[PDB]
Amino acid sequence: MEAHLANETKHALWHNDHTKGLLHVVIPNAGLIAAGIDPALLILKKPGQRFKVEVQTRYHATGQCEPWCQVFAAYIPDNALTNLLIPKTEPFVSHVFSATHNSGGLILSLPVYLSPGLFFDAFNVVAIRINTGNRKHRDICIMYAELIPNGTRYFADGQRVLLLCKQLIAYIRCTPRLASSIKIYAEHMVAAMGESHTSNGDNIGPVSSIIDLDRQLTSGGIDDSPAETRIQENNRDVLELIKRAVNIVNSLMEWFDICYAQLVSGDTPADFWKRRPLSIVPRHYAESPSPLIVVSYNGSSAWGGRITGSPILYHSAQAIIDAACINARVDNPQSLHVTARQELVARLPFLANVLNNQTPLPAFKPGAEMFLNQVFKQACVTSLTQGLITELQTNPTLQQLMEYDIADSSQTVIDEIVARTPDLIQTIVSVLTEMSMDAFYNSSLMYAVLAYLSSVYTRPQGGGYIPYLHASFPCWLGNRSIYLFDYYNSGGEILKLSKVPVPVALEKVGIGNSTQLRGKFIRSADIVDIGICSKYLPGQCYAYICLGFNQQLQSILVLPGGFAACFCITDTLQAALPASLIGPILDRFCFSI
Amino acid sequence: LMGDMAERTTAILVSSAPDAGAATATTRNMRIYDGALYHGLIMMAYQA
Repeated sequence: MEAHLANETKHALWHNDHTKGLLHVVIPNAGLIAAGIDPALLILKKPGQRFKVEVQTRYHATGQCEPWCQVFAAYIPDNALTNLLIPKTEPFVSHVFSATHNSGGLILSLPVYLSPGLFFDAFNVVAIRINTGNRKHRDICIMYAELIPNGTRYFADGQRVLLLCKQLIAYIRCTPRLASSIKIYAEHMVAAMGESHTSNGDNIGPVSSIIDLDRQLTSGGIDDSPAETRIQENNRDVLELIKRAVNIVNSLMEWFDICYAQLVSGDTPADFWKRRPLSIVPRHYAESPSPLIVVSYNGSSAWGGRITGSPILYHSAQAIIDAACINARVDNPQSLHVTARQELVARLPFLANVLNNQTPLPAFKPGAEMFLNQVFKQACVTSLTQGLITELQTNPTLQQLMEYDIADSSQTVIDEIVARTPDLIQTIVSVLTEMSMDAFYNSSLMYAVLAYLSSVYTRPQGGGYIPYLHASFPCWLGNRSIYLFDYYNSGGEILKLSKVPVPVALEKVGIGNSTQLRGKFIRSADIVDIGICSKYLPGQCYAYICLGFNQQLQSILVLPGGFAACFCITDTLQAALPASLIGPILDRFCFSI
Repeated sequence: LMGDMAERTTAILVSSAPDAGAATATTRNMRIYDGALYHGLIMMAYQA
């Protein structure tokens, strides 16, 4: 609550560009149980990772994208509700109030669009980037309908403050200290709230005051709308006239604030807004039982605030569409009349880019990146296996050619692997329909392939392709420095063995004639979690198979046994996959300064 | 009794997780492979 408040000055200083309105959104941490990660490494533990969260938009057949947003936040464990609701009293912490097992919380920035032409629909999905493991990141994807539900909770917040104030008054009165002036002024203030409410009723009435969320997050969604206010005022006028007819024919916290400042002697950001009514905008879902509570400032003319009059309602954008749809009893606007299309274009300027049928795309699928990358990886792996099998079929010479450091007593089994090349390639071909597809869908190979295509088609309008931070650092100018080796066993069955590839140095000795390969190593003084598989000798029950790739999509076989094939698949990908399949890729993965 | 009868027994495999008393990140990675049969029939004797 402190970092966000400190960062709010950037949004406060903004005067122009009203299309990005920052607001406070609280995301419950109930879904973190299924994350399967360590919560200790998510707030403050071993600094250096520099975890960041980015927010980006996703358009549909229009082009362009938002240039991300540099925001960050931190979690808070151990009953965050207790320390965010009750004012901070760490020097004099005691048994104050009563609550059940609470949870944590987080604050996320989500820009909103405010303008005379407000409009509202559900066609945009907000993408959230998390700097964690790409394997089962456990992310969420929602449309714009949940972002703006057009509702607020203004009446339910009144009773919440009453329980807290009664509890604090009881706590103050329970200790016999200070002087009788505080007691007498508290009694006078209590009596001033009602004549028969206290003298003939009760002063405090603890009865069953238990801090719980039962009637706060259930009802009160649409209660202060202008139509509801008109109905309420009409009902109150009717009641007033009925009372008048029946009669005609029968047959103020200044002292409290001063005392609180004197006693607590400490302020928290969650106390200044308690004097004014708040707004709650929950948006729950069946995925996890946790409402998405949203708090909006009351002292500013932001979304949901009520300080000068009617707030933003996001209206005048649905009745016209409904009338157009019901005019011809056809839901699809594409098969409507010319007059309806003209009216829709005139009323909605942003809808004119869909009728002209520009930037064609199959249907409207914002979440196409997953299977698009899956198809690209499958095509690349099939091209690679076709190239390797063709080079193996057209491989000249036989057995070993160069020296190779092989022990005399261990060379009797080295040739066995080489003699089983048809079996190995058959197993590789057959494993494409047996191995799981969730193990190679977020590896470094797809990222390197995507970064390789960044050189071609550098935006329709241009761009220097200069990222700020947290980008493809290993793939900046060339892939010949960092290699990716995958270790697989031999025989009639091939399965994944390693977890993360480790680069292996390689050099050529001979500068002509029969080239020789001799791997080397580079001493690193920045990490110690390095496997010993790369440093293993070629002997000791043979070795693995390595197939490196450069920045030009050139693969060099490093299979032991004097066999080495060099094939390029840079032109096979373009032939099989045209340039019309990189639409969303260019729309999303692009940035300029 | 013969009017109402069951069909067969089903087997469900479950897992286990260690206690959350340790804050080490390695405690959330390991997982001991163990379980028990669902509605199984085990006899405490044998027939010669």
